[PDB]
Amino acid sequence: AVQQNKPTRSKRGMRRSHDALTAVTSLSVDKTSGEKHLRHHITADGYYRGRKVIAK
Amino acid sequence: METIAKHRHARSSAQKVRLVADLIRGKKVSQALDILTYTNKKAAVLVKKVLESAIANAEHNDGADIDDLKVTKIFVDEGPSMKRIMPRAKGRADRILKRTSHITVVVSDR
Amino acid sequence: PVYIPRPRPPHPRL
Amino acid sequence: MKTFTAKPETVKRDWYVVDATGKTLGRLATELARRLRGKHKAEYTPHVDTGDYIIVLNADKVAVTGNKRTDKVYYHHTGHIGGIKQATFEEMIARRPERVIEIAVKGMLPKGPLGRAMFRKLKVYAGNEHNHAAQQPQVLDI
Amino acid sequence: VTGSGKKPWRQKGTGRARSGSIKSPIWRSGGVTFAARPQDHSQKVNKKMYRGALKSILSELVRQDRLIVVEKFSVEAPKTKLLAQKLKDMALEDVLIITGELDENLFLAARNLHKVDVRDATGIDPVSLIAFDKVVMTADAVKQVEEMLA
Amino acid sequence: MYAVFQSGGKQHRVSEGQTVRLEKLDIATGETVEFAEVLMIANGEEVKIGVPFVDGGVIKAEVVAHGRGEKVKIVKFRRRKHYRKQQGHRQWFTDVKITGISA
Amino acid sequence: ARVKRGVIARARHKKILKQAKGYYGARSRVYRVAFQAVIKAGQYAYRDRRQRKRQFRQLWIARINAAARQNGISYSKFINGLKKASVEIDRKILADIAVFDKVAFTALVEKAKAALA
RNA sequence: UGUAACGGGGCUAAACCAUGCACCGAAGCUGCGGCAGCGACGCUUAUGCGUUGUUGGGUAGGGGAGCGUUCUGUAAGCCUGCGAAGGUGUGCUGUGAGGCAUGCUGGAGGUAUCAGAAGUGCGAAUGCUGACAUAAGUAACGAUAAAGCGGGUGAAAAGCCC
RNA sequence: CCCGGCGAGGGGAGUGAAAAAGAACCUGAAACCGUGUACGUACAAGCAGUGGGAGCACGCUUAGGCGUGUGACUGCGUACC
Repeated sequence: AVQQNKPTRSKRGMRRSHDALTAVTSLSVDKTSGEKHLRHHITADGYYRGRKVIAK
Repeated sequence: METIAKHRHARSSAQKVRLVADLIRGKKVSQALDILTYTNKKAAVLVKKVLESAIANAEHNDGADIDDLKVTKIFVDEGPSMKRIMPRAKGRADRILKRTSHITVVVSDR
Repeated sequence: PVYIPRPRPPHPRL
Repeated sequence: MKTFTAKPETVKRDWYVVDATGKTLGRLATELARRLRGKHKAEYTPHVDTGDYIIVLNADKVAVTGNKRTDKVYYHHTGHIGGIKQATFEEMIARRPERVIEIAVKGMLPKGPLGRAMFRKLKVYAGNEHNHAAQQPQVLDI
Repeated sequence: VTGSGKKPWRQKGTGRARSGSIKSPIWRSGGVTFAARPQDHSQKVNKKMYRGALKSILSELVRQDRLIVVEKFSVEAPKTKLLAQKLKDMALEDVLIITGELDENLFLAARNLHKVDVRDATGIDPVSLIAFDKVVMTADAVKQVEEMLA
Repeated sequence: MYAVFQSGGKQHRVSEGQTVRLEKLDIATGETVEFAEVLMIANGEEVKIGVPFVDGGVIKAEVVAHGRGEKVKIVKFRRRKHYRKQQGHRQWFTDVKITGISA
Repeated sequence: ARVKRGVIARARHKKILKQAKGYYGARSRVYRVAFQAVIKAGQYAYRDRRQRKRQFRQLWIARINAAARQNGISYSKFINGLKKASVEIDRKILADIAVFDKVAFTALVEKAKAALA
């Protein structure tokens, strides 16, 4: 548990090298409205596959 | 291009905000908005607010037509740390840190 | 801290 | 003035063929290590690989004096529970004949990246045929 | 130091260093190991050494053309303008007015001037005979200095 | 064309017309020097030695500079024995220019 | 009077970290490691000002031996022939001849063989 | 714990004996140039030597000579709002502690030479005070009585209201 | 004036010699954390240096060596008190 000595800035950087988040960068275009949304998700106004699926 | 947009004393640690800010480096501005819209971080919304402030600054005081605009130099460098006292076992005390972060966005049209 | 406790006894080894 | 220092671009290397049939193992291996190190060139630099390429055909036909054919043991450790493997000269010739010349050159080369770089010059084979005839390796007698 | 000699924590058991009191010079809110005292800095000189030093500095002011022996030296009215004009007529700027008869007429109108100082012939000092550029003496002051130094 | 001579107790292989750094002599700034200390004269027909000071060879050099070398910090230190010494040293030299290689 | 040791400490620390600039890790930023590193580099420089002479001299011997075995003679008999021929040429310049111009070095090898026989 | 009682490759001489010639091999010696100390010396003289000999690894310790900071006298003198200190780099320079000049910030102070007094030079004392790393975005988010849906306020509602 | 929540915070404008003087405020060192440029590094073992040293990118006068940074490889070197 208790360390012998502290690691480096280099060790911290090589540890956090795999902590880089990945963006999706795959935003889709709706058929009717054309608003930006994710894959298999509805829009902010409830559009999905052109049909008003939320009815709200 | 000048007219930078900084954000002093953000209420989050500089590391996670920096990991959010590593997504957009030289990307398009509308693409940066599209990334920060669906990025599931509180720091993503907190830097999207600063990015929209930079867009409004760019279209207000200087060389607009956001269609030709790029987010060049974003960097998040740590700020002051508020001192707090957290009681622990055996009577001893530990001192947690309320960490802040300065978030400077340098946007350019050329 | 204001109060530093008595440490934890060790292996007997007497 | 400042002395001469060779450059890795300016070294003009040459291909060679050395016959190993009927030769003493250690003397031929020391000569091969000397030629792969580059101690015959007058432009030799201890940090610049100036050695030449050597093709050694008929590596299985090398001979040793005395009783070293049935007594000289090639020890190597696998890095495991403690099962040490061993192999004699007769066992190594009959299975992997390049490894005799390879270990006999490698033990005479210095450790490090430069020793492994001058070790890549070595082009031993078991038979008389070599597929490097497009570079014209001349016969290097010893 | 205002504060008690209480130990801040125990001698043993703690992971920190040794601690006897807060007043120790290696601690904060406290200080100097060997503090200074209101001591006397005046050191003793001999009578003959001081008189020989006065003889030596007068013999030096002779050979440097800085000693100007004049006649009776007095100002008419208590005005600094008159003494300034009289020293301007004698081409004198940084002088030590050293007379043998300390009158009120010269002691009043010489105090505001920086480079002009009026001392008594008995209570002379070496630093004014060396520091000031010229030393102008009255002949009666020369007689009194010759009598005092002997 | 290249010659070999001793200047300051060490040999130097020189070509005609280059600036050579060597050890400081008792020579003025605008004074030229001669070297009867030649050890080899080389050409298309090489002149070798069996004796020094071969036949008549003399190299005429022109003294250019009397500068001092780079500062070298000699740092003595003996561990766990309470001792260290610090001493700098610049080295006097002389840059000369060769004006001819005589045969 | 109270003397504040502020500016001279800055001067000494910057004087040490100027020489220790370019070191890995905390050997160029932490003064406690940098001063240590300057001392050890001074020891290494004082050792290497003789070991440079050692390494270049044995390198010159290696160059002369390599070119002599290229011309077909061992090193010891070659230096023996040059000693019998009273040749005062050092290892540095003779190795420099042996690298570039093979004709003069070949004539010098022939002279060493003539003085040896 | 693995060859593991030539360093290793390996060697029937690349082992040993007797003999010889060379080479390698220290910071030892010599060659070059420079600094410091000691006693004599040609005779120069409050001063370097045409020269000569010799010394110069060093703890505890002794002797000698210097550098840097504050303040005082010198000094109501000098520089200075066309730019002082502190900070920050570069380039010279002394055997050395350091000094000199200058690019940038800064904004009104610093001090030549010679003497004096030190709270006079930090790497350590499980040294103290303040700040920031490290472990690390890791444990944990504090009784395993339990939340699910809709509407409302709001920039945002699992925790706010019904 | 604009973004942002009739927030916090920021950017223009203006006051001001100066806002590289914004109430966290004269000057703002180091430790620590980055951003932008140059070089090296994903077959290579160790007080991470020193000496040699190929290559690369920047600048000077020259019509070529230096100035400075990285420094592959290589001999030696197992921190301070």
